Amino acid sequence: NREEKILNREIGFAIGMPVCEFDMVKDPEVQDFRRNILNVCKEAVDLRDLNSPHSRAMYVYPPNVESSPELPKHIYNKLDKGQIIVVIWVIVDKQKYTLKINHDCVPEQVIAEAIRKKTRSMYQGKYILKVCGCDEYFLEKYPLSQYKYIRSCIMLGRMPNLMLMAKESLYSQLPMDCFTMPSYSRRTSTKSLWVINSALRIKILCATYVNVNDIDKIYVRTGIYHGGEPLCDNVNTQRVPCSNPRWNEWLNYDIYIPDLPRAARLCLSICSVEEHCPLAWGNINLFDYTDTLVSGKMALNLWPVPHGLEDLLNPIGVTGSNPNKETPCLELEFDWFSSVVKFPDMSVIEEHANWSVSREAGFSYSHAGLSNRLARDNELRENDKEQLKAISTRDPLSEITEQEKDFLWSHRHYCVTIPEILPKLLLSVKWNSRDEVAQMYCLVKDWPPIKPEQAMELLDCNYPDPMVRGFAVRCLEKYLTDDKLSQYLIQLVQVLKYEQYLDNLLVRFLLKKALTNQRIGHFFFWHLKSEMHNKTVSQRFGLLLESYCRACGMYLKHLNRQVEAMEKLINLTDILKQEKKDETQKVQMKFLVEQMRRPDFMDALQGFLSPLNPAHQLGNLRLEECRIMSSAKRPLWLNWENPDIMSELLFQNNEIIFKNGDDLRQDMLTLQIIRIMENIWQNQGLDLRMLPYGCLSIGDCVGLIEVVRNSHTIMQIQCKLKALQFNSHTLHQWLKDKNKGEIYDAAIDLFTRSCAGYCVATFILGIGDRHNSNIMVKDDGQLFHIDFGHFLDHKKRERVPFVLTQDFLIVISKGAQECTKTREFERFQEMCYKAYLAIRQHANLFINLFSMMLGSGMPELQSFDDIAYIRKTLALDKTEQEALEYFMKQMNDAHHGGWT
Ligand SMILES: CCn1c(-c2cnc(C)nc2)nc2c(-c3ccc4c(c3)[C@](C)(Cc3ccccc3)C(=O)N4)ncnc21
Repeated sequence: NREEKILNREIGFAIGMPVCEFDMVKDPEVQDFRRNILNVCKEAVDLRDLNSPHSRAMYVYPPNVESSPELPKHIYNKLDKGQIIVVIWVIVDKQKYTLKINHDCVPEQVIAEAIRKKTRSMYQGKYILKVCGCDEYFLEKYPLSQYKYIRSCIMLGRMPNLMLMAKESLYSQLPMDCFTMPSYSRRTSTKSLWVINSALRIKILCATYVNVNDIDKIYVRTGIYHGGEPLCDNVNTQRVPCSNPRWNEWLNYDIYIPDLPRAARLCLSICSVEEHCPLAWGNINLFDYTDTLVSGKMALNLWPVPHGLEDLLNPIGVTGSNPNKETPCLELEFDWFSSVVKFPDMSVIEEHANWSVSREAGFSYSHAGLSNRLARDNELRENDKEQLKAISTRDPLSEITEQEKDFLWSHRHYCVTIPEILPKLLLSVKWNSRDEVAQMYCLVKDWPPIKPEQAMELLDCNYPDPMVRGFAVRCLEKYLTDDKLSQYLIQLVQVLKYEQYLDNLLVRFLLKKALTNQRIGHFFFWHLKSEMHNKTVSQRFGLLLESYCRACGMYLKHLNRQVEAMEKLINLTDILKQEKKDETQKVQMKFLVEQMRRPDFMDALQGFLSPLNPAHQLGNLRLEECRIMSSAKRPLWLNWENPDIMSELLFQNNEIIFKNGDDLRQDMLTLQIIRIMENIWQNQGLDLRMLPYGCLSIGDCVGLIEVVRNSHTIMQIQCKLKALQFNSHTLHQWLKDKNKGEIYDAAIDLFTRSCAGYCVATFILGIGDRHNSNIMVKDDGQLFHIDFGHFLDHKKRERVPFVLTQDFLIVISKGAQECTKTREFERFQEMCYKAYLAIRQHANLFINLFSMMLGSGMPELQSFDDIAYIRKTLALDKTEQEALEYFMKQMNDAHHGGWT
């Protein structure tokens, strides 16, 4: 118990709330989650001790690898006859050995060649390869070029520097995990829903804590929903004065109880009124986590309305009671049937489905004629098959008419042969019919596997059914690589919020992965931790974090170092940002330096892992290199030395901007999308180099941004001394001065290509207007953008954010005055055309990634109408050639010529 108490304190520190707060929660779903989730913890720990110590090292230092071993053409073409030059260092004093080897050599073979080289100058299974300058290892027998560091080196024409290291020197530094099961580990009739012959009704008793002025009459609005879809008409109570909110009114709903789907929810509000306004809203699950239909009395504390939403109900909103109990509390009563009513078992559901299928297969021509949702097997023509195929290739937010829905449902057995149509078929199901839903379940049960990218759609707010979501998860388990899981983790974390219950298949999958791959676990922790201030999710996220922190092993202690460092920076910046706001930069800096040198602060702010990338060790702070930036919120530009033995080879100092006051969630999302765009272009042989620098939200409007070394804003360059006297050639002159001689062409090429990428990316995403201060350029010509605080339809009709002025065209056309009518500009135009269509071809991915972020509280991504902006910029309703022409016209109009 002494050890457990010490652990609980550590967990409490990591999560920002004491573990005893979870102990006090009475709700049995909460206590069941805490206990039942521990088998995932056990399973993970068993995987980590399977082939110890290798398996422990693989957890801590997983291979940082691309999904596909196979290289593109333009990557392979960088290799000298499929061979790579690599430098292998040995500590003995630092001895480099330069090897020329085949790109697809395994680490063991590379090590052998390094020893063979060292031999000539005058075994293999005792060593491992480490990347020089950071804590990344090549512990697994992949092709060398599949490691991302290696593939990145080949792309950029940089020399790979790897360090030879004894296995036992690594293994020795990996403490043993001793996972201990916590204390909490040790802990009428029953009738089917389908037997209850009755309509649905619910009683609204009264509201308490209804405090108001403006407001005159009020009523309780209600509705039965499956996701965002109504299952019957809404039902209002009688009108009442706000000074006495009592209704005592049974509402009757147009739905039979046996037809209630598993994820059916009651969505209600309190409204004032003719102009109607909702004062407070709340949703609840009609079945609980044990499959029991709610019965008896219930008190629901309601939530405040968010501005932007003016609709009367909020079915997309969170489900469950407000934790703040000093809020409008509506009391409700459900119907009682002398018995516990439970949702039926799968065997009962399957039997019903088989009964229906058998029944339908016997239907005559004339019977089938009675409903467009019925078809006969023989009738299915090739023309119907083509129409189905055509419906399947439409994007996720393309409308499916009622006629198409009937059509899809009637040909649901054929839809099995085109399994990517599943999302469209599922939205065609009558979710208020048990006859249809039972058959949908049996189709889902045996549905062929779909790609993870397609499966992820089925985890958004449009697909609440647990069988559909379970199918989605099975697809990720079979087909989602750790690489792609890392890439889509932000979205996968967000869709946890749409789960009806704490314990579910998705959260079990994510937790297992977080606890078997520490690179995943790190960001899993930080994405959860960053929203613990949000009361609509803090319980779910807090309990999930608890379960992670109990089983993640030694990394908990490293996370607590990061948490303490961030907490010290939050505290310092809060003080600057309140007590010294008015003071000069000089005095603020004097205060900051004095506070950071206090030995407790100094120890907390040095010697820990970068939250932006835990492969990067942050050593001693260089206070002389730190500064408070001019910007409004007083961001800290911070500089630590990299204490790696071979830091000189990667970077000697790690520079991070810490910012306390701005919401960084949209930048973080935009940077993720840019990286995904870049990856699509690279995999297609289209080499447009982007710069998706690190950005991590760590809390409520607090986060970290990776500094891009040796870069400058456009303004600085064209400022020089010089505005009325600005000259279009100044930027070209700068780059040229920086790239004299044989390299000039490489710099112009890099500028051109990077420019094309950002032109296309920013137009597609509707990013905030570009100007000379939020466009930056590196010495080598790489152009990139910063500050992605705005996106999509943020103006309110499609803007062009990145207007190529004469400055940029002059660089592209190598100094020529008439730069719009040149060869270089034509090749640049061609790059933009290819990039644009390449993204159009992957439009469903981008739509789905945005759809998964809808239930986040990001101000410019509130509904599917915001996402519709992308449908416009990618011209998805148009033809591919019509889309090209549309893109050309937007560029043409914005540039006043050039694009035709
Ligand atoms: C890639 C991320 N990144 C950002 C950035 C910030 N905020 C958001 C939301 N996004 C991106 N700024 C970045 C800067 C940068 C910004 C402003 C600026 C300078 C550098 C200098 C040149 C140097 C300086 C002086 C005093 C204090 C600090 C720096 C200067 O005088 N003003 N350099 C690299 N990378 C950046």
